[PDB]
Amino acid sequence: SQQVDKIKASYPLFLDQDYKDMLAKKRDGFEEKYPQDKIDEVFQWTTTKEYQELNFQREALTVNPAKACQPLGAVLCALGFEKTMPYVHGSQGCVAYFRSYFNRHFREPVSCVSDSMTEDAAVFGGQQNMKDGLQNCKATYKPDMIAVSTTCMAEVIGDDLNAFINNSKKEGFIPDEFPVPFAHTPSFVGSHVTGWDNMFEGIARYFTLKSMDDKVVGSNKKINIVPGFETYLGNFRVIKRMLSEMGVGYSLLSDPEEVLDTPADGQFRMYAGGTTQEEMKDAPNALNTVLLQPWHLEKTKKFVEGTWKHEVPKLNIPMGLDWTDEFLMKVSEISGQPIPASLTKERGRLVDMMTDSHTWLHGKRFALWGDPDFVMGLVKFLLELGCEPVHILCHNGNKRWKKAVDAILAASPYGKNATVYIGKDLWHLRSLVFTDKPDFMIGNSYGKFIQRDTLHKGKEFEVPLIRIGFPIFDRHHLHRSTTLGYEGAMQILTTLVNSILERLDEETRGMQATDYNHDLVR
Amino acid sequence: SQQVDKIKASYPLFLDQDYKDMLAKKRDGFEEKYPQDKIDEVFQWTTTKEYQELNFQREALTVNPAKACQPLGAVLCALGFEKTMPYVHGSQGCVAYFRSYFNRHFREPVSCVSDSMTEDAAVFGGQQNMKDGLQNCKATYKPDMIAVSTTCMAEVIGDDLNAFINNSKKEGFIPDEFPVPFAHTPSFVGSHVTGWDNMFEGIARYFTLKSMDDKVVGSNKKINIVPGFETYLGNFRVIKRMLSEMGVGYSLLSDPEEVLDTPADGQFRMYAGGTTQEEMKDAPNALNTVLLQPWHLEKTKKFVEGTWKHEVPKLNIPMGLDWTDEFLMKVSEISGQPIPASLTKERGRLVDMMTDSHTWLHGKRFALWGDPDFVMGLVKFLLELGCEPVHILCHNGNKRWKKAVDAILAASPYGKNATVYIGKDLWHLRSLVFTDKPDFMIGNSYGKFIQRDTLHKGKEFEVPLIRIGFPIFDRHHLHRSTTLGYEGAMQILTTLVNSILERLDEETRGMQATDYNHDLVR
Amino acid sequence: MSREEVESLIQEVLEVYPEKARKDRNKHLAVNDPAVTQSKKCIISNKKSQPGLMTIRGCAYAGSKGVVWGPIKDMIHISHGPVGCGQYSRAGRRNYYIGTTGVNAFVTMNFTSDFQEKDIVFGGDKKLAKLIDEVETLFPLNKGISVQSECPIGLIGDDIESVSKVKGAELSKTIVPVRCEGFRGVSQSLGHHIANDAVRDWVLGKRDEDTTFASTPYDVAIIGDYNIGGDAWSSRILLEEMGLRCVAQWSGDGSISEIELTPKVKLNLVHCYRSMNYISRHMEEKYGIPWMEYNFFGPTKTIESLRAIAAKFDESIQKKCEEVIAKYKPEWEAVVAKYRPRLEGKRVMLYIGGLRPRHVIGAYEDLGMEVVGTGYEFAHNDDYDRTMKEMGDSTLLYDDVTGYEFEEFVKRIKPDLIGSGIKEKFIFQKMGIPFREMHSWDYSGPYHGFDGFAIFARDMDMTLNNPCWKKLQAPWE
Amino acid sequence: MSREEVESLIQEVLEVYPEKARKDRNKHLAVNDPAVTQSKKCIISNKKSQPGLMTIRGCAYAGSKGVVWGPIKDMIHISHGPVGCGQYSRAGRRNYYIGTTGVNAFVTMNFTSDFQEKDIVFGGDKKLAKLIDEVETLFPLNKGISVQSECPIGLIGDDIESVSKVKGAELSKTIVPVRCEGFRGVSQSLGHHIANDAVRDWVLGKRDEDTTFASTPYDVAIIGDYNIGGDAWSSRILLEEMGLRCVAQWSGDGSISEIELTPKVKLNLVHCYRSMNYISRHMEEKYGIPWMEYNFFGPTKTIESLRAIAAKFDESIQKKCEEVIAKYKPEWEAVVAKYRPRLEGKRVMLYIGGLRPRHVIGAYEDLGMEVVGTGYEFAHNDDYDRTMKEMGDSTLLYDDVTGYEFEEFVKRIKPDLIGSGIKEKFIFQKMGIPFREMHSWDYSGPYHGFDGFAIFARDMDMTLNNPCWKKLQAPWE
Ligand code: CLF
Ligand code: CLF
Ligand SMILES: [Ca+2]
Ligand SMILES: [Ca+2]
Repeated sequence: SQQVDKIKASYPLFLDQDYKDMLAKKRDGFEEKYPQDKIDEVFQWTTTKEYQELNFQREALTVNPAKACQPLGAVLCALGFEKTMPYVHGSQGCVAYFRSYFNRHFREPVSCVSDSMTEDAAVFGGQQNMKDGLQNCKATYKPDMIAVSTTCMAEVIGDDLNAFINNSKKEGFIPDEFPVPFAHTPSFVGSHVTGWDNMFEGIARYFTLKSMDDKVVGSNKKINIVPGFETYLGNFRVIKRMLSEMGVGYSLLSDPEEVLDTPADGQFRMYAGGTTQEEMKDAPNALNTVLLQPWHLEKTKKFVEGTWKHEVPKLNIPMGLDWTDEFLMKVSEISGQPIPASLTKERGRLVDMMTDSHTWLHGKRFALWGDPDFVMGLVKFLLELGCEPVHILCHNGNKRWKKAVDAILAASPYGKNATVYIGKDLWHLRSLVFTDKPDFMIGNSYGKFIQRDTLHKGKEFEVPLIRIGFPIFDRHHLHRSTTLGYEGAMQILTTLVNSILERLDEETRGMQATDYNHDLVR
Repeated sequence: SQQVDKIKASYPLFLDQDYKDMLAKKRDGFEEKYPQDKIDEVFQWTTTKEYQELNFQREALTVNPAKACQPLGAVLCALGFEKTMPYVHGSQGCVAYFRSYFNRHFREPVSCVSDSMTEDAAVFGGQQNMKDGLQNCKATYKPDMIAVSTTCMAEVIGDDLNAFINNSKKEGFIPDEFPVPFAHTPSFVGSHVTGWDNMFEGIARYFTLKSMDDKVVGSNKKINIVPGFETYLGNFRVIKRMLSEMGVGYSLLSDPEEVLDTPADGQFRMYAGGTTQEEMKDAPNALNTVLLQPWHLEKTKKFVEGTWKHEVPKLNIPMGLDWTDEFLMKVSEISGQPIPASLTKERGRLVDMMTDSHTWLHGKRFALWGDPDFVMGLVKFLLELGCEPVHILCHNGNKRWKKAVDAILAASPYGKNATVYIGKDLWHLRSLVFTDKPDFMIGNSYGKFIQRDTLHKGKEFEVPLIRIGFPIFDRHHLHRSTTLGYEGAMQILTTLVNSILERLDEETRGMQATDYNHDLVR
Repeated sequence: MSREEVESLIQEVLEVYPEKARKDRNKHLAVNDPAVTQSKKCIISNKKSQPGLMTIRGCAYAGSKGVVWGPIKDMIHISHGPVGCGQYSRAGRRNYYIGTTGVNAFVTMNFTSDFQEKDIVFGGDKKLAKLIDEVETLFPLNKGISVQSECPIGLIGDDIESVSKVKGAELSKTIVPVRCEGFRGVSQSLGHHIANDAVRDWVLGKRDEDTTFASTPYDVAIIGDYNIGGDAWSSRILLEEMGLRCVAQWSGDGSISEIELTPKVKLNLVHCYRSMNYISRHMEEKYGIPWMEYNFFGPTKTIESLRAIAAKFDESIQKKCEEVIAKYKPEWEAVVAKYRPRLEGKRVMLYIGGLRPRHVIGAYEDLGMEVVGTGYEFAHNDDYDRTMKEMGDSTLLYDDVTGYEFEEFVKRIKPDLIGSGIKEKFIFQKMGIPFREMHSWDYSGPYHGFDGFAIFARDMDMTLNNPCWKKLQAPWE
Repeated sequence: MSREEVESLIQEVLEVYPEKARKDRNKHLAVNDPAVTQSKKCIISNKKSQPGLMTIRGCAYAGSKGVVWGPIKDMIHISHGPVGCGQYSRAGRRNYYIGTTGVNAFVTMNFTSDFQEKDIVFGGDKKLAKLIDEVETLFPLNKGISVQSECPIGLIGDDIESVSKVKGAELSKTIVPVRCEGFRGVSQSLGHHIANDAVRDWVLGKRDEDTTFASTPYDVAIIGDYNIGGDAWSSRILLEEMGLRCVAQWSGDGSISEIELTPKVKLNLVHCYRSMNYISRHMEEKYGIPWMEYNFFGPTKTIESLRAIAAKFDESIQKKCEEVIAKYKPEWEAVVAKYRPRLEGKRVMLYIGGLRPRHVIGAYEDLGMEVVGTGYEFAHNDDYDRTMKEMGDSTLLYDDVTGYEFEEFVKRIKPDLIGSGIKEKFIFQKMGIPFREMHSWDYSGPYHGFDGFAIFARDMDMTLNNPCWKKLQAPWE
C-alpha cells in the first residue's frame, strides 16, 4: 500500500509489515535457506585470522578486483584529443560497458564506437569491420581523428591493426591523410592504466616518428605534460593553473577536461576542447616532457626519450607537500622561470592548515587502494600529516613499484606498521580491516561494501569509507575535486580531518552517555 | 588506568567500568538528582506541540540566540583595511571574546585592542583611556590607521568618541593627520551585522565627507563593492575573480581575505593586504557602488546615495542561479562590459549539476538560520533546486525583510509549506524540528545540540546538521569555502546532495535488513 | 506529426550514411500502423549492428551473466576470462535481493578468473578447477556455481563443460558452464537464450524424480521479473493477496531451489517474454505447464492482468481478485488525481531493451501521456508484433537505433520527456529535455504493480515539471 | 640564556613604549631568582592593564559566569544584559559534566535577557522578573538560578538583589544575584572573588541548621577544579581509591546540592588557589574546616599530594595511599619510558591565567623538559611567591604580558614549545613553534592525575615532534 501524500520507494516500502511477512513466507517456503545461526557462524569465521590466512593463499580466484582492463584507459586517453572519436576494434559489448562506467563517474556523455565483430570475424578476422567501421564513423560523427584500440577478441585472434587500417586507406574507405593512430590493448595484460600508456604512445608515434628530422629540442620554449589516466577534473585544471601562474609555456598532451564538463545550455556537444593535432606534431620541439604518473607511463617514456630525445626528469606524482615542491623546482629549472610569490604563499597556506589540524590527524590509521601513482602519493602525504598508512593495496601494482613504496615507508617513523600489497583484491583488504582494524579506509565506491561488512560485526568494528579514487558512483560531483598540487593536498587534508571529526561527533552524540565530549569547538 | 600503547582521552576513558561506577556513586551520594523517569518525562514534554506553544509565548527570556553584538562586526569590517588596527573603546573583556570567537572560526590570529576602561572610567568617562590608548597602540603595533568602535559600557555612559579623538590629537597623543575613523556600536541595538554597517559608514565618511568638491561620479571607471559581514574566504575571492574575468574595474571596500589567510612560513604578519586609504578616498569617483548584503548595509546605502550621489542598484545577494545572473547583468550594464564566455560556460556547468542531482533533491525539507541576506539567498537557491525551506529563522531579521522573503516564497510552489520567523532563537527552532520534522538543518555549529536532542527521541527523529554559516567551530577549514556566485552554488549543491546520499547510505547499511537498497550507483 | 512528415524525417536522417549503412538502417526505422499484425511488413530486427555507428547494445555475456544468472542470489557466478567484464557489470543492475552478502548470497560481488597472458596461451581450464576449490573453501554456504564465459574462452579452445562435469561430481555440486562469449549473436538477446538453455541442461531437471514437494492448485511461478528496485516483490504481493502461491521468481531475488521447484507449478506467469520465453516453451513441452504473458505496469494493465490470471483458476481466486482490485482502487485513483493533471498531454519518447518499450505504454496513458516514439535495442519481430497495437498511428518506431538517429529524431519531434538508459541520459539533459532512466528507474522504484505506479507517477512528475528545465538559457543569451 | 642577556632582552623590548607605559611594564617583567621568597621584591601584579597594548585578559563576568558559576550543572545561569557576552562564552570552556542538557542540566546553553534600548533606558528589573517566570515554566527541573551581570546592569542602576529576593521567596527557589559587571576590577580575578562572595551569601548557608547528612571522618571537597576535559574525574578517582569520600566538586561537574553539603566535610582540598581561596578561608573561619593546597599535575606532584593529604587522616587512609601509589607506578613509569627520551632537554614557555603557569612545571620536568619562561594573565603576588621556587634561576617571568612583548621574547628565547591560549596559538604556529593550548588542552585531556599524565605526555610529544615543523621553509626560499 501507498499513502499518496507520502509515497515510499523501495526503502522504506519493503519494511511495511505486509512485505516483511511476504518475504519471510518466500524464504521459508521455497529458498531452502541456511539457518540464521549458521549464517552468523560463517560470517564470524570470515572475520578471523584463520580465514585471512586461507584468503591470502588464493592463486586462481579473484574476488572484488580493484582494477579494470586496458581499453577503458585507451578510451580515456583518446577523449583528450580535439574532435577525436575513440574506436575499439572488436566486440561491441565492451564499448557499452566502457561508456556506462565513465558515464556513472563523470555524469556526462561518453562517446565511443565499436566495429561490432561477431562470430563471423572470430574466424576470418575483422578487416571488413575496420573498413566499413572507419567509413561509417567518419561520415556519421564527423571526427577529425579516430583513435583505435582493441578488445580481447581482436587480440586473441591476432588482427593486425596496422595492416587493417592501411588497407582501409588503400581501398578508399577513409582518406589517406586522415589520422588513425592505433594501439593494441589486450585486457589480459596489465590494467586500464596500461591501455592509457599504450594509446598515448601510439598517438605520439603516429604524429612524430616519421617527421623527426626537422625537430630541435627546446625550440618551441614549452614543457610537455602527460597526465596519464586521470578522472578528477580539478587535476587537469590545477596543473594548467600552476604552470600559467609561473609563466611557463606548456602543452598538456591528452586533455579531456572540456569534453568531460560541457555546459547544459540547450545543445549537446559531442566534442569539446582537447589537445590539437598541431600540438602533438610539435611536441618534439619542447624543452622536455614531464610524466605526471610515471608508474603507468613507461612505454611512453621509452618513446619520448628514444625518439624525441627528451631527458624526462625523475619526478614522482605531484601529490602532497614535498612532491609538489619537487615538481615546481624541476619545472623552474627546465623553463628558467622562478617559482612566483603566489605559489610560495599557497604552499605556506597548506603548511598552515597542516599545523592547524595535526592534533586530530596524528597517529590515525588508514587502509587505502587505487592505481600505483595515486596510491604512492596518498601514502607520501599521509606520512607528511603524521598518519599511519597501515594497509596499502594496489591490485595493479608491480614488484618494482612495491620496492619504491617500501623505501618511502622507511624514510618515516610513520611507516613502521605499514605493509604494501600487490596483486591482492578487495576481498583480501576486507580481511585486513577485520584482523588489523584501521580508523578509516580511503578508496573508491566499492569500499562501501567493506564498511557494510565491518558494521555487521558491530559498531565498534566499523571502518568508515572516505571516497577518493575511481570510480565514485554513489556520491555526486566528486569528480570535480583536486588531488594534485597544494590545492589537492588542502582538499584531501580537509576531507580527512572532517571525516575524523564527523565520526567523533557520531560517537559522542549520546545524551548523558558520551555527550560529555560533544564539544562545540574542536 | 591507562595502557601506554593505546592511551585514551576523555572519550573513551570515562566509559571504563571504574569511572562509570565512580560517577554513579557521585550522583547517588551527593547530586540529589531528579529520577531518570522524571527526566525522561520532561524531555518528552519538551518535544511536543504543547511545549512549543508555551515556548513561542516567551517575551523576556532568550535561549540559544542566533546573533551576536555590534562591535564584533565593527572589528571584522576594520580588519579589511590596509595596516588597520581595530580598537574597541570600552571594557577589555569584550575584546578577548571578539578575538577568540574569530580565532576559533578562521583558525588564524585576530588582532584587536581595547583601552581597558575600568571602574574609574565608569563614572568619569574614558577620555584618558583614549589618549593613552591611541598613543600606546600606534607606538607598539605601528598601524597606519586605527578604527574605533565601542563596547556597551562606553555607550551607556555616553562617551563622545568624536570629542575624545579630537582631544587626543589636540594634546599631542597622536598626529593630527593620523587616520582615526570611528563609529558608535551599541550592543543593545541590532546585532553584529549592524556593527559592520556602522563601522563601514564611519570609515567612508572619514575619508570622503569633507573632500566631495573635486569628485565626479564615474570618473575612475570602476565599481565599488561593499561585502558586508562575510566569514567565507571564498566569497571575497569569487567576487574578485568574476569581476576580473569580465574586465570590470572595481574596488573591494573592506577586504580581509589576506589578513585572514597568512602563510605559515616562519613569520607572523600582524597585517596583510586590505583596502587602501587611497581606495576609500577615491571611491566617490566610481561609476556606482554595489552592496552585496543590502539588508545589513542600510546606513551605508544612505551615505553612498546621499553623499557620493551613486544610484545604488536594487540587487539581492548574489547567491543561487537567478541572483547571480541578475548581479552579472547589472554589473554589465553599469560597467559596459559584456558577460564573457567563461562565465556563461560556468553558469551552464551549474545548470548541468542541477539536472544531474534533481532527483535526490526534489521535495527535501530544510530548517535553516543565519543572517538575513545569507538566509534569503539560501532560501532562493533551495527553491531553484526543488527543495522546501520549511522553517526559516532569522533571529536578527526585521519585518520588511520578512515581507521580502514571504514574496520570494509566494513566487514558487516549493514555498507553500514554509514559514519565516524573526526574533526567534535556536530553542524556538528546536521545537519546530520536533513538531514539524524536516529532513535536514542548514546552520552553524550551535545546531549540533539540536541534532543531539532529536537523536535522543530516536534515530527516526534525528535531524542531521549541514554546516553552512557562522560560526563553524567543530570542523576544520570550512571557512575556505564559497557560498556566492555560480561557484558557491555548485559547492552548496554538492554538499546538500551528498548529505542526502550519506544519510541514505547510513539508513541502508543494515545487512539482510535495509541493504537491499545499499546501491553502488546513485 | 503526419505519416508523410515522419517518413520524410527518416529519409533526411539516413542521408548522412554511406550507401551500405543507409540501405540497412532504412529497414530498422518505421512509421507505426496499428492495423498491421505481421510486423516484418514494416520493420526488421535482431540483425547485426553496423560497424562504427554507436549502437547502444551490449553482448551475450551481459544477457547471460548480467541479466539471467547474476541475480540468482545463493549461487556464485564466475566471470571467466580477463578482468574487465565482471568489473564493469559489478552491481550496475538493481536486481534486488534479501541475503547476507559474502556469506549466503553473492549478487553484488565480482568473482573472476582474471586471465593473464599465460591463461590465454596455455588455456584456463586448470585455473578454473583450482578457482572452484578456492570458492568452496572461502564461500562454504554457496549453493552452486556458474561459469560465465567471456570472449576468449571459446576462441582459445577451452573445455569448461568437462571442468564443470568433473568438479561437479567431485564436490557433489551444481556447476553450470555457460557459453555466453560476447562475440556470439548480435546483442544481449542470444545471451538470454544461451542462459535459458544452460538452466534447462544443468539445473531445471534436478528434481524430476522427486515426489516430496507438496503442491496446491494455486501454485505459480513469476518468470522474467528481475526485481529491479523491488519490482518483483510489488508484483508477488498482489498475486498472493489474490490467493496464489508463488513458488518461484525468475530470477530477481531468486534462489537455486526455486528454480528447481518450478516444474512443480500449475502455471508460469511470464513478464519478460523476450528473455524467458525459451524456458517457458520448454516447460510446456516437457512438463505440460501452461504459460501466459502479463503486464503489471500501471493500474489498467495490472487490473487486466490480475483478472486474466485469476480466470485460469476457480471462482474462489476470481473472488479474491475482485477483492484485491477493490482494495487498491482508492490508492491508484488518488495517484491519478494528483499527478494526471500535471502530466496530461505530455509527449514521451522511449528507447529500451526487449520488453519495456511496449510494456510501459499503458502506465504513461494512465497519466494522460502520449508515447510518440518507441524502440528496442535487441527485440525480435515477435516483440514488434506485440508493439504495433500498443502504439498510436503514425508514431515512430526504431530498432537498434544509432546515437546519431536518436539525437536527430529527438531534435525534430521535441518530446517533453525521454525514457532510456545511462548512455543516453546526459546527452538529452544538456538539450533541456527531461530524462528518466527506464532501466535502473534512476535509483527509484519499484514501478511494477499498484505500489509501483505511485512511485512511477511521482518520478515522472518530479523530473518533467522540475524547475531546472526553465534555466538552460542565460538571460543575456 | 644567562641573567644578563634576559635583563637586556627586557630593556630592549621596553624601548618601543611611550614613557608612561614603559615605566609601568618594567614593573611586570623580571628574571627569576629562586633565592627570593617575597615576590614583590621582583615583580608586581594584579594592576590595571595599560590601554592599547593588547592584553590577553578578560573581564569579571568571564571570571564569574565563565569560570565559577557556569559549570554548576543543575542551575540556570542568566547572562543579564545585551546579547554578546553569553554568546562568545557559550560552550567555550570545556568544564565537563554528566547530565541531560536542556532537561536537568544546562551548562552548554546560553540563557540571556538580550537587552535592547528600552531595557537600558528604563531598566531591566521588570524584564528579569518575567524572564524568571518563563524559565520556571520551560525548564521545570532547574534547581536554582543565577543572574550574571554584564556591564550595563550597575551602570543603569538596576536592583537585581531585590528581584532575586522577591522572586526567590515567591517561587521557593534559590536565585543568586551576581554583580560581576565586566568593568569591575582589572581582569578575571575580581570575578572569582565576587562569585565566591555570592556563593557564601546566597547558597552556602542553606543547610546550616540541617543535621541529616550522615558525615564520615573521610569526607573531603575538591575546591577549584573545573573538570576541564574531565580533569576532576581523573582526580576524584584517586582520592576515592585512597578511601576518601568526595562530597563535592567546586565547580566542574558540580551540583547545587554538593555546594550546600560542603560545610559538612572534614577537609577542603584546594587545587585552584587563585579562584577559590576566598571561600576556603570563609569555611575555615565559619565552620572550622581546614584547607590545604595540592597539585595533581604529573606523577611526582600527584604522589606528593596523595601522601600529604593522607597524612591528615589515619593509618587506614595512609595504607590505601600507598596501595594507590603502587597500583599506578608501572603505568606512569611506562609513560616516562616512552616519552621522556623524545622530550628530554626541550625548552617550553608558558602563559596562562592564575594557576597552571606554575602548577604544570613538575609534569614538564617529569618528561625532562625545562620551563624557561612563565607568566600569568591575572595572578596576584601570592601566586608569584609560590612560583619563584618552582622556576629555575635566570628564567623569565611576565605578568599581564602584552602581545608585543610575548612575540619578542619568543623570537629571542626560541623555545621548542609554547603553552598558552587560543588568542596566542595561531601566531606561534606561523613562526614555526610548536604550540599546545594550556587552557582547553587543545580539545584533549584530562591532564590531572595519573591517567591525565599519559594524555599530557602523548600530547606534548605529538605536537613538539610533529613532521609539520620541518616544512615551513620553502626549499627554493
Ligand atoms: S563483448 Fe571484457 S570488457 Fe571487453 S576487452 Fe575483454 S575483458 Fe575488457 Fe562482452 S564478453 Fe566481455 S563485455 Fe566485451 S570482453 Fe566480450
Ligand atoms: S567586559 Fe558584552 S561583548 Fe561587550 S559590547 Fe557588551 S554585549 Fe558585546 Fe565582560 S561583561 Fe560583557 S564581555 Fe564585555 S560587555 Fe562587559
Ligand atoms: Ca553532468
Ligand atoms: Ca590557520
